[PDB]
Parts: sequence; structure tokens; C-alpha cells
Amino acid sequence: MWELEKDVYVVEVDWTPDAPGETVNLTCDTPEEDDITWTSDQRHGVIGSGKTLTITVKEFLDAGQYTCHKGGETLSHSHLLLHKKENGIWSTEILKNFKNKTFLKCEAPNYSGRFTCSWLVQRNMDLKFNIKSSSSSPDSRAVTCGMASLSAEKVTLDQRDYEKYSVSCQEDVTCPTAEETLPIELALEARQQNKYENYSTSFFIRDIIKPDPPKNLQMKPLKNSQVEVSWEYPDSWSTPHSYFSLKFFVRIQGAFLVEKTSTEVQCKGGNVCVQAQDRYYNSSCSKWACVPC
Amino acid sequence: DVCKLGTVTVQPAPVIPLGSAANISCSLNPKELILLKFVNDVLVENLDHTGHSSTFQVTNLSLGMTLFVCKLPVPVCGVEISVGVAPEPPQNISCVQEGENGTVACSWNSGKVTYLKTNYTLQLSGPNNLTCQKQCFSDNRQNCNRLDLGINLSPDLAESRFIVRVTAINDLGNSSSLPHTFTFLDIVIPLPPWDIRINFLNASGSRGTLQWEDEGQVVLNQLRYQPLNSTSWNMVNATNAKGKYDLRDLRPFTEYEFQISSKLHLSGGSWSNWSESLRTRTPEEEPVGILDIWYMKQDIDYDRQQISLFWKSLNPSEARGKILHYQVTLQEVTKKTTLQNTTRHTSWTRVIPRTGAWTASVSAANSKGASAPTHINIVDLCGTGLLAPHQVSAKSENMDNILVTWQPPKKADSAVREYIVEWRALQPGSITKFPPHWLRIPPDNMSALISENIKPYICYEIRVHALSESQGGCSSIRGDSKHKAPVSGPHITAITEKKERLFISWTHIPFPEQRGCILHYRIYWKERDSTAQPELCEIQYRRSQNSHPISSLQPRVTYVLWMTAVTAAGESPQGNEREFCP
Amino acid sequence: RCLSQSRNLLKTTDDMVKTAREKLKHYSCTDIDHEDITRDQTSTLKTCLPLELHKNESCRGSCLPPQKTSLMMTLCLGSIYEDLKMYQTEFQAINAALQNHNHQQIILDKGMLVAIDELMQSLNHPYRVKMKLCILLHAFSTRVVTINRVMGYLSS
Amino acid sequence: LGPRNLSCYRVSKTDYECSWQYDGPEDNVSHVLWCCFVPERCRYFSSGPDRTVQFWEQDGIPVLSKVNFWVESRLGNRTMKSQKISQYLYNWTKTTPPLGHIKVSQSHRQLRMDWNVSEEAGAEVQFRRRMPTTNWTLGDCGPQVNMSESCLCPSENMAQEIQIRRRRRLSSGAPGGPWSDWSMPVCVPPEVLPQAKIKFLVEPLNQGGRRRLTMQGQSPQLAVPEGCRGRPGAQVKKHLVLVRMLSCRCQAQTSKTVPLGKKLNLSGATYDLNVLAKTRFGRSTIQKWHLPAQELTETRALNVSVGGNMTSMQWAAQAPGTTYCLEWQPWFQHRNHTHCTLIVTHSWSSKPTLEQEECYRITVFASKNPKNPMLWATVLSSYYFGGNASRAGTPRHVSVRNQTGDSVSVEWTASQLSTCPGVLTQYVVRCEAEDGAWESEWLVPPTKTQVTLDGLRSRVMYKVQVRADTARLPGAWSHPQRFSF
Ligand SMILES: *[C@@H]1O[C@H](CO)[C@@H](O[C@@H]2O[C@H](CO)[C@@H](O[C@@H]3O[C@H](CO)[C@@H](O)[C@H](O[C@H]4O[C@H](CO)[C@@H](O)[C@H](O)[C@@H]4O)[C@@H]3O)[C@H](O)[C@H]2NC(C)=O)[C@H](O)[C@H]1NC(C)=O
Ligand SMILES: *[C@@H]1O[C@H](CO)[C@@H](O)[C@H](O)[C@H]1NC(C)=O
Ligand SMILES: *[C@@H]1O[C@H](CO)[C@@H](O)[C@H](O)[C@H]1NC(C)=O
Ligand SMILES: *[C@@H]1O[C@H](CO)[C@@H](O)[C@H](O)[C@H]1NC(C)=O
Ligand SMILES: *[C@@H]1O[C@H](CO)[C@@H](O)[C@H](O)[C@H]1NC(C)=O
Ligand SMILES: *[C@@H]1O[C@H](CO)[C@@H](O)[C@H](O)[C@H]1NC(C)=O
Repeated sequence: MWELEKDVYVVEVDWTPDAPGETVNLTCDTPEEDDITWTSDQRHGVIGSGKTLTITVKEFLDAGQYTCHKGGETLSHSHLLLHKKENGIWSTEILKNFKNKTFLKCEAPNYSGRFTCSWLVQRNMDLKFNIKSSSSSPDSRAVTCGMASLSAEKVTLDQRDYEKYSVSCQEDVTCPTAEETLPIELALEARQQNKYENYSTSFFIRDIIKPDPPKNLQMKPLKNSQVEVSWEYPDSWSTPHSYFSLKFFVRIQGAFLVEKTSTEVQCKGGNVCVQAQDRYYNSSCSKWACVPC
Repeated sequence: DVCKLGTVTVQPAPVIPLGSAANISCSLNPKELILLKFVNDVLVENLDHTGHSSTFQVTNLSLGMTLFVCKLPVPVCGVEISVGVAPEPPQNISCVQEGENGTVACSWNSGKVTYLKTNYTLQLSGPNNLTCQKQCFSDNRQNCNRLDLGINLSPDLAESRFIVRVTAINDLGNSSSLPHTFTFLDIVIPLPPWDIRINFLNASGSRGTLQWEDEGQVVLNQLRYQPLNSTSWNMVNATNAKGKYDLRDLRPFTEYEFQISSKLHLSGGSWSNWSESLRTRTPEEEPVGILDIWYMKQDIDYDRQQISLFWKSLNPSEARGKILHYQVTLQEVTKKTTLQNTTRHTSWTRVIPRTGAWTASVSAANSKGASAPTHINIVDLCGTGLLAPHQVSAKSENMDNILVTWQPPKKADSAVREYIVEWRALQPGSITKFPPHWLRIPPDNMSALISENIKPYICYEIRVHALSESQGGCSSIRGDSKHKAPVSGPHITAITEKKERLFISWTHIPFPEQRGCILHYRIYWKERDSTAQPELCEIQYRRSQNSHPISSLQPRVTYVLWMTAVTAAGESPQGNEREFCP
Repeated sequence: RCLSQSRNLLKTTDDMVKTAREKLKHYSCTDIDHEDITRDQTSTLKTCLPLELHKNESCRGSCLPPQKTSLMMTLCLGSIYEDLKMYQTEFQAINAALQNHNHQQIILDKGMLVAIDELMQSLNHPYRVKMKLCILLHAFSTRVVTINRVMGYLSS
Repeated sequence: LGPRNLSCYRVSKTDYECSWQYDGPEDNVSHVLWCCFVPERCRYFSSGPDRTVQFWEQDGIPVLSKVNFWVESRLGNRTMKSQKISQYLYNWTKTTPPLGHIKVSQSHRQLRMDWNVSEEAGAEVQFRRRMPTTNWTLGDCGPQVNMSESCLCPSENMAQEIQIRRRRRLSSGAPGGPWSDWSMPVCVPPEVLPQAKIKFLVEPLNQGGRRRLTMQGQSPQLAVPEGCRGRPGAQVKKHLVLVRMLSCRCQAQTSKTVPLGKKLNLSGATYDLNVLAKTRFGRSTIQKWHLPAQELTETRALNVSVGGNMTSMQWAAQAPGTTYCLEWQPWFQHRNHTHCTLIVTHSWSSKPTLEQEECYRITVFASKNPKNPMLWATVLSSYYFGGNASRAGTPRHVSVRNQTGDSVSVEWTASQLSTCPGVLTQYVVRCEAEDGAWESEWLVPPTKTQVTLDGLRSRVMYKVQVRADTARLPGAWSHPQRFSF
């Protein structure tokens, strides 16, 4: 029942068969007062007389483009969305949840203050989006990030392909700190051509960070069929590597964790592969880097 | 604080009596409310103007402590509630004191557990204005069913009647006990004495002296002494022994355990716990029994005949103690002659001329000394057949038992005064390493039942002699307890023909082949082409026999010879074969 | 060094928070209710930064190595000391109050308390109780993580 | 004729559908679906051949008001229409099949299928299963408790196809939606695998003491329904074999799992071969093969030293430094007491196990790794006779029969050493006259039980004696036999 932006209103309808819709009033943004024509794009013919038209909304037939008009000149218009609601819980059919029953998966590569937030849309017929930091207090942490971009990744869940939209966001503080006390909270505004959806998320960027696979892996040949496997810290990871440090999982193809940059192991007939996790938290681990024995 | 969403309040208190009900009121800061009750941290219980202040009544609180969480789902606050009872009035109040130098402690029964932290106080009062008091905290971890008071009042002043009281306090309701009284003349439990030693005197294991050091006020004492033969302990009482006692009628050369308990007064005080068990070794004693000595008469020659010396001791009454020396004396009765020797073992051999009578004696010399010289008058090994008894019948109902019955001889049984029965094994030649084993049976008893030093499936030889000082009787026969079928038969070794008689000679079939007493042999001979029943000759077994004659057969016709060894319980199968054409 | 003691402190604090999560699961110890004990001398979270991560510069000791001497990082060490002081004081208070009642479901193992004590030696010189312990742990875990980070960067 | 059985409904949360069946030829059909209502307002959809038009919520269709659907089919110069239908579209919901991989668990005559479904509400569940050679059969799943759902099936002996479907049952215990479509097929294998006779090739071990086993590549086929591919219900996932050596048990247990059809080096020992097949539940069953032991023809030297409280055996091993295993098996008895060691000589204490008068098998194995069967080398499995063999080697029942006027024949039953290979070597028979003027010896192979003495002088008494000989000690003579002619 509220105004989303200049000359566009979003209302709510109780998505249930035996309940009645809401009543809204629309005024033509014109000081001239007389009998006027109102018309939509969902139906033909004049629908409203007078500058102030009262219309009831209970269905997606009742929403859209409402224009106040006379003669050959267009006076003004307004745009009317909806917002599905069932049993007091809002209905979210624009985005599809991941394997983890969550909607927005945000991930960062390091501690620079930057991340990317990906979600799984279900169709592509006229989707519009928005990212903003839903901050209440003046002390709440603020992101300053922009436009969403489609990503060519088509990921398969339940034997069906869904398209990953992504956004590349960057947090900012006037001067850095050592740790994060207030979480980053983000509000998403999905919209399919009339339908409106609000999504939310909240996270510290220390429990989502995902490192990169090791870049320079080599396998030095030793006596008694033993081998020296070596890697390196990824360059995208933060600096210095003494204040921020990793913890590599090593497996041969049950895995063993190390903190040095070289290891003694022996092969079995396949590959040897390492990961790169953050040593403190259970922040998610990178992808493997391998050499074939 | 932490309950930033409001508060929770209880009525009447977080501590309640058993089975009651409690009002719980949740209040929210101005501008659904569920209750979570958990039993021992286990979920078993579950469920705006009214939500600003919501009151509930809770009953049926189980035995223990439980948590109510008032959750608006986000939590608001909570309170930890506990249930309990007032302590039971204690019962069975007792107190303990340890000897002349020992403080007073006490013990009591607290009864039921309140599942809550309680405490107890212990008041001691007594005449001449003596008093003391200490407390103890009993909770979910530590239990106070005993306490020490820590004051050592004088036990010599035993003319006071003192008062013990124990009182229980908790958060819910106090409780008390009976104002118990105790007579101080019997509150003291004496400590066990020390320096309990055993001194050996009178050169006899029955006599000893037992010493100990204790308080000189002790009037009653008891001693426990016993050997290791039985778990029963011999008790003895004593009044005013004053640290020393004498012990008579003790089994000699027997290890003993010694324990002691004290008592200060016949009508006062209490007994004493037994001290450490003392292991004491009783010295030796001189045996007074008589050991029989057995002999043999093997005739090397008329003037150099062999006499054996055998004995066996198997009871700790004739060879008790560290016995090492055996002085053996052989005396001639007809003429004054004797021979002496020193032996360490149970067997000996001697060479004596056959002329003259004999008396054989041996001593039993332990560390204490030599026992009575065991002597036996000796007659000839085998005498006349007039006093020789009839055929002794041996019956074996067990694999390790033979019952032998000897009929009285044709001579009257008044002459015989003692019967000697000896068993031994058999060998192809002469045996001296294995001793013959003996027993004694009076003539008045009918039979003899031997169940020792006997092994089934070996043929043994028994002998019985009627012992007389002039000329005893002698008889012997062979037998075994249990025998089975022999595994095979011996060999027809040598064959000869002479003076119209055909002689067959063999050797001695070894010991494991018999598996008992071999009783006879059966020799079967026939013709080579004769498939009918072979004709048979019977040989009764004799140990000295190794050859057998047979009559003349058909000349110029070949004959086949074989044999079997037959006992009572079985028959040996066919052995080797012989072919002979006379 | 303080580095190995700090690793020991992290390991024992992780063990304790594991025990608290296992035991006080019915209690609010999951969500976060993230608030820390200290707010005035909070220069732990502002000064304990490396050299090349200063973008605006406006905002004695034994484990400060001579190879990495600075006129800034001493403030980080002092703030670590004061935070450890407050944490040990209220942890001693919660441990003392934990045994005045008959609940023995959570027992603070003295490993982290002796680790804090040795760290102090090295650096310088009802139902509300369970909730206060829980929030103290939920802030102390990230505080010991920060202290490990800064000790590893400084000493090495 | 014409269109019939119109049915529109809702699929997923934000999409709708309609379907109808035609009676008559479909050569040049065209179908139009007319949907309309009053708020009069009408709309048409054209599909042509296809019969699965979709109209999601923002296609200007009403989904919260009564609408009337009908279908018109256009053929040549003729139109025909089906029945009207009036219904809502929001609660006439078609529910999806159980999405994702549905888990199957096995038990005795039990197949338990568990699945997760997106909507937490419980729903009615039906199944339909097909045998490899028959048509389908139906079956209800009955009430369940719910998040997830569970269902049962009796496990048949061979493989079978099974399919599942649902329906969102209304709260009043009524059918509140159309039937769902079947999920993807679940093919389940036989509960017990009927094993076929696979082939093995026997090979005598070489001079070095190695035999070779190369399993052939063969496998039977299981008859399965049409849809059984890509899953272990069609064929078994993998074949395997398990080799076990029951000869040197002195170390820990070491059984080796090998893929079927590869070369393997095996010793001269008793082996157990298991042929197993891992299905989607686990290891199905076992095909048994028993390998008896063989021995190298090359006799090799061995030295022994027994007596007192000390026992040892010495030889010349190929190389020290590697762990060996020695085993003792008295061949003559039932091998009640087991005795082996895991350690060139070995020293140990004497016990009443190796001191009797029966033949012992001593087997020596050289080992390098207790994880594989290839590094166990057959050093020697030899036969020995402990104790005084001279007493046991004495022949029994020596019989002499006159053949001619100058020759006789001596025959005897074989000694205890004859049945024991590798120890008995020779029979020595001594013929000597009693006057001492003639002594002679005859040598007899151990495989002959008789001998003939020729050239014997007449009317002279002769004594004859027999013994048995071995490779280390002579034998005592028998009972002498006296004869004359
Ligand atoms: C995401 O979507 C949710 C919907 O689930 C949305 O919550 C809605 O927010 C709007 C605006 O924040 C609410 O509309 C308000 O309603 C209250 C009382 O109902 C009014 O007082 C408000 O009046 C405003 O507008 C007037 C006219 O312009 C002004 O005169 C006045 O001063 C106010 O500015 C306003 O109409 C709406 O009620 C909720 N829906 C609920 C509570 O169910 C949420 O805001 C969206 N965004 C985010 C970031 O979550
Ligand atoms: C609880 O409150 C009711 C009324 O407020 C009162 O009657 C009752 O006695 C109270 N119970 C307790 C245990 O205080
Ligand atoms: C015991 O408790 C009752 C309860 O009021 C009190 O009146 C009394 O004084 C108490 N007595 C003692 C000895 O504590
Ligand atoms: C759906 O909801 C409407 C609401 O009026 C009700 O009449 C109808 O029975 C429900 N069920 C179906 C199958 O239409
Ligand atoms: C269903 O989801 C649960 C999550 O609780 C998971 O443990 C299980 O593996 C899933 N799959 C099933 C039951 O087939
Ligand atoms: C074996 O027995 C024979 C016959 O008694 C004997 O002569 C020989 O010495 C014995 N040898 C051993 C080693 O016991």
C-alpha cells in the first residue's frame, strides 16, 4: 500500500481465494480539474472518471499501467505492482534456493572489503533487481555497490538448470579496523514485470570468505619412491601473509592439514591435490590443485 | 545485564517444598510467549496486552532441578528452579574414640537425600563445663555421614556422662535429633598392641611363650592361633596376662598364624581390632613311630648272598623335620656280629654270607636327633609249603584297585601273627632299580585292598608271606588290574626238528605289546593247500618259557605255522608266518 | 615465545567453546547476540593492524621483538593487556559464582585461565550467569583469534 | 468425438497448464482453448498439434476467480467443441514427483525408499513396479508420518523396475488435485546374485617356486526391464576377488582384494579364493575356490639340532635382514596343536610338540611386506622324522622262504619310514653263516619289499638280519632269522 519510487506504487494482495482485495486512490498529477479519462493496458475502454480514481486490487489483472488521458495529449500515468502474500508469509517465486535452502550466496576472496553475491533466478522475462544496505542506525555498516549482471553459469539443481545472476559489491569504511562487530546486511528487490519481492541477508565477511587454489604446485622426485610437493600463496589473497595466514589440506589420489609450503608424501598411482583453507575459522575451502604423480 | 527483553519473576521462591505449585510471571519491556521446561536438560515438556505481563501456574515439578525459559522465536529470560525437602531427623547416632591417645569422632545416618545443599552441626557437652561443635556441608557431591571432632579429652577420667547432639539445617526447614547420651567409661576403642613375638622353649613344639606390649590397664585379652591346614582359627582367652603368656598343646613343626585382641574392662570399654597376622615357624620334634623296613634275598652264592634294604616314609609323624642321616645296622642273632653304615636314600644293597639269622634296623636322624631304632627280625624269604596259604584270589573292580583274598593255610592260623604283602613289576631278566612296594595286614582281617603304586595294563607280581619268628609261610602269584587286547603277537624265531619232535623257539615280546597280563599262547598249524580249520595247540604261559615242542607231522608235506597271544579280555592278532617241509 | 602460548590459548578456548556448545545447547549458546565486554579502551580493534594496511593514520613489554619495533604497536600490546585483564577478572567472577550453586554441568578447564595468566606475565608487569558466560565466550573467541593474528605477524 | 476430458490445473507455485484428449483422426486438427469470465472478458489460446498450453499468473488470466474453460477443434470446414468446465485454479494443485535421487535401502524381503520433498506437507503416495518379463503392477503406500517421506516394497529375487508418484491429498481426506506424473525409474538388482562358473587355469610352480594365476574375463547377464540402464540394477557395479593364505598365519591377518582378471604370483601353499560382486548395497555373495599346495621337485638341504631344552634348525638362506616365517605341521596326526614362528637359524625352547615319533612338515617362507601375497617365497617345505628313527626303522615280520637249492627269498612288511617321503633311503640285509667264514650284504631300494639271496651253500646254518637306512643315521638290526637247507 506504499509508494516505491516516483509515480510507482506497490500494494499487497492476500493470495487466497475467499478474501477481498485492497482499495487505492490514484490522482492525476495535474492541477486541471474536470471529467477525465482513465485507461490501462490490461483492458480496453475508459475505466475511471474524474481526476481521483479509486480502484480495488485483488489480482494481477488489476495492476499495471494506469494513465489519465484526454484527447490527443497524455496527461499523466502511474505504475502499480503487487506483492503476493500467503498465510502471513510472503511468497518468493522469482528466486530459487540453492542446495543449502538459502537464496543469496555471497562470497569474498579475501579481507580487502569486496565480495560477490549470487542468486539463482527461475526465468528471464523482464527481471529488474536492486542491491542496497538496509541500514537503520547511523553506525550500521554500509556498502556502496552497484548494478547486477547476468552470469553465463547455468547450474543444475534437481536435474534442472537455473541461471546465476551475480553482483560485484564492495564494502567501505573511512578507516580500517581489526575485526567486524556489526554484520553486513543486504536487501534485495526482485521484480518480474509486475511482481515484487524483498529478500534479506546478513553476514560478517569472515565466515563466507573463499580462498583461491594454489598457483605454483610442483612435485620434486625423492629416493625410496618419496616426493616433495610444493605450492604457493595465491596472489589474490591479502597482504601480508603473516597477519593473514592459511591452512592447506593435502590428499593423494582422508587428507592431512599443514601450514608450511612444502611437504613429504608418497604417491599411489593417481594424482596429488591440495586445498587452501583459512586456518582459524571454518570459512569455506578453495578448489583443489593437482599434479598426476 | 543479559535479559534485555524484560524479566521473569517467581512465587514464592526458586526453592520449594515437594509437590507444591509455583507462579511464574514474565514481563516484557513496553513498546507468542511460550514456556520451555526441561527435565535434566531434556525436552519432554512443551506447549500484545496479555504478552506485556503473562502469568502461569506450574505444578507437577519432578524430583530435581529444572529450567523454565520464557521465549517470545527469540528468548527473553528464564529462572532455574529447584525442589527439595527438609532433612530427616537423624537416627543411629554413634561415636568412636581410639585408645589412650586418640580424639573423638562420631557417625550418624542422615536418612533421605534432599537433592539440595544442606549442613549439619555436632554438639558435644559434658560435666565440668566441656563442650565442642563442628559442622559439615552435604551437597550433590560431598556426603556427611561421619565427622571428626578433633579434641582428645582424657580417657582416664571415666566418671562423666556426656551428651551428643546432631542437628540438620537446610534452606527449607530445620530438623533436630534426640539429645543422645553416652557413658564415657565405654566410648574408647583400644588400639591393637605391638611387639607380639614368639619365643621357643623346652625343646618341644607344644611349648612356647608369646609376648606383646600394650597399656597396663588392659584386663582382658584374646589370642587367635591356627595352622594353614584349615581356615578355622583357634581362639583362647586370658585375664590380666600383663604382656606375656605361655602356650601349651601345640602341633609341632607346623607354621602358625598369630593375632591378638585387647579389652580394657570386663564391664566397660570395648574390644580391639585384630593386629597384623604373624607367621611363625614351629621347630622340629623327634618322631616316636615305627617304620617297617623291607628286604630281599637274592642268592649270588651261598657265602656272598645279596640283601636289599628298602623303606618308605609318607607321613609327617615318622619323618618330621629336616631328616638327612640314616644309620643302618644289620645284626646276626645266632652269633654276635653286626655291620654299620650311613645312608641318605631310601634303598641300599648289602652282601652277607647266608649262615646265621638276621635283624635289620634303621634310624631316622633329623636335625633334632635320631628316632627310635626301627628293627625287624628276619627269617628266610620263602619257607615251607606247610604254612604257605592257598591260592590268593585277586579281583579288580577299578583300574587302580586290587582286592586280594587269601585262604587260611592247612596249618592253623594261630601260628601266624602278621601277614606281609608285596607287589612288584616283571622284567625279562632281573630288576633292581624299581623297588618292590609293600604293606602289612594282620591275619585276623580277611582280605587286603591295594590301591596305590599300581598302573593298569602292566602285569604285576604279588607275594604274601605269613610272618613267623621260626619259619613263616610264602606264596606268590601274578595279576593285573585292567587289561585289553594285545596289539599284535611275537615272532616265530627259530624252528628245529630233532628226535621226532618239532621245536619252536621265540624271544621276549616287549612290554607295551601285552597291555596287561598275557595268559596263554595258541599255536595254529595247517597245510599249505588246506583251507579248512587249522589245527591248534595250547601253551600255558610261563615267564621263563621261551620254547615249545610239538609232535611229528606228516613227512614230505609242507606245513604253515603261526600263533596268537591270548589273554582274558582279548586276543592278539596273527603275527609272522613260518613254512616248513619235513 | 608468546606465539606458542597464544596457539595453546586458541586451542583450549576452542575446546571450551565446544564443551559449552555441547552442554548448554538448550541455553542460548548457538543466534549470535554479538556484544563484547569492552567498549572504552577498544584500541585492540583499531591499532592491531599491520603497517601496509593503514590508509588513514588518524584512527615496555617482552614479546615485542627488536626487529619489528614501532611507536604504534605498543598501544596494540597495551590494549591486548587491558582486554585480557577485563576478561580474566570477569572469568574469575563467573568461575567463583559457578560453584556457589549445585550445578556442575559446565566446568571451566583451567588451561585457558593459566594461559591468560602466563600471557599477563609475558606481556607486561542463577540463570544470568550461564548467559553472561556464553556471551563472554562468543566475544573472547574472536578476541583470541585477533590476538593470535597480531602475535604471529609481530613476533615472526 | 472431438475434444474430451478437459482438465486445467496448476503446476509449481507460479505456473499453470491445461490438457485434453481427442477422439478421432489427428490429420489436420487445430485446437483453440477459450478461457473467460466476468470481473464480460474473454481470451483465447491457440496450440495446433500440442496439447500442453501454459498460462502463468501474469498472462492476464484469473487465478482467484471463477472462470469457464472450453475447447474448440477445427477440422476442414467443421468445428466441434467439448464440455464446459468451471473451477478455480489456485488450489487445484498438481504436485511434483519425489524430486532428486530417492534412497533405497535393503533388508530381508524389505526395500525401504526414503525421499525428501520440497513442500513439508505430507501427501498421498502410490507406486507401480515392473518385473523384467511381465507388465506392471500397482500398489498403495498407505499412511506415513512427516519434511521427508518413506515407502516400502517386497524385495523380489531378481532385478526389477519400480516407479513412484504422489498427489496432494486434501485435509478432509479427499483428492484435492490431479495425479502426479511418475518419477524417474529406480532399478533394483537381484537380492542374491546367481553366480556362474568362472574359469581358472592351473600352473605347476617353476624352479624358483612360483606359480601364476590369470583369471579369465567372463560375466553373466541379468535380465532387466526396458528402463534399467545407468544404474546398478541392470548389472553389478564391479567384480572382485579376495585371496587368503591359510599357510603362514604367524603374522597378523593379511587378506588381499584384487580386481578380477589380472596376473598374480602364487606360492606352493593352501589358498582360499573368494569371487565376490559389489552391488549397490554391498558385497553380494561368495564363489569358493580351494587351492591345494604343491612342492618343488628340487630337494634342498636342511640341518636340524634337537634335544634337551634347546631346539634349532640351520640352513643357508638366500639373504638375511628380511622377516621370515617358519611353520611346523606334523603330517601324521590331525594337527591339533598349532606351532609356527615369525622371525640362518632360529633358536627356541623344547616343548612336547616337536619331540614325538611322527613325520613333521617344515615349511619356510621368505617375506618382505605383510600387505601383499607376491613377496612370499617358497624356500622349502620338507619332511623330517624326529627322535630315534633307528628303533622305529626296525622292520617287522621278516619271513624267509626257500626258492631253489641255492637261493631263498626274504620278504618283510614296510617300516614306519616307508610311508614318509624324503627320509627313507635304503634297505640293508646281512646274510652271514654261523661259522664266521662268510658275511655278505645286499642293498634294496626302499620301494621294494623283497629280496632274493643267491649262491647260498647248502647244509650250512645261516642267520639273516634286516635294517632300514636314512640320510643321517643308520638303523638297528631286526630279530635274527635262522635257516638251513
Ligand atoms: C520489503 O517488503 C516489505 C513487505 O513485506 C516492506 O515492508 C513494508 O514497508 C512499507 C514501507 O516501509 C510499509 O508501508 C508503511 O506502512 C506504515 C503502516 O502500515 C505507514 O505508516 C507508512 O507510511 C509511510 O508513507 C506515508 C505516505 O507516503 C507517509 O506519510 C509516512 O510518513 C510513512 O513514510 C508506510 O505506508 C508496509 O506496511 C510494510 N509492510 C508490512 C509491515 O507488512 C519492506 O519495507 C520492504 N523493504 C525492505 C528493505 O525490507
Ligand atoms: C498464584 O496467583 C494466584 C492468583 O494471582 C493465587 O491465588 C495463588 O495462591 C498464587 N500461587 C502462589 C504459589 O503464589
Ligand atoms: C527452626 O525453624 C523454626 C521455623 O521458624 C524457628 O522458629 C526455630 O527458631 C528454628 N530453630 C533453630 C534451632 O534453628
Ligand atoms: C478451492 O477454493 C475455493 C474457494 O471458494 C473452494 O470453493 C474450493 O472448494 C476449493 N477447492 C477446489 C478443488 O476448487
Ligand atoms: C534429506 O534431508 C536430510 C536433512 O535433514 C538429509 O540428512 C538426508 O540425507 C536427505 N535425503 C534423504 C533422507 O534421502
Ligand atoms: C636309538 O635306539 C637304539 C636301540 O636301543 C640305541 O642303540 C641308540 O643309541 C639310540 N639312539 C639314540 C640317539 O637315542
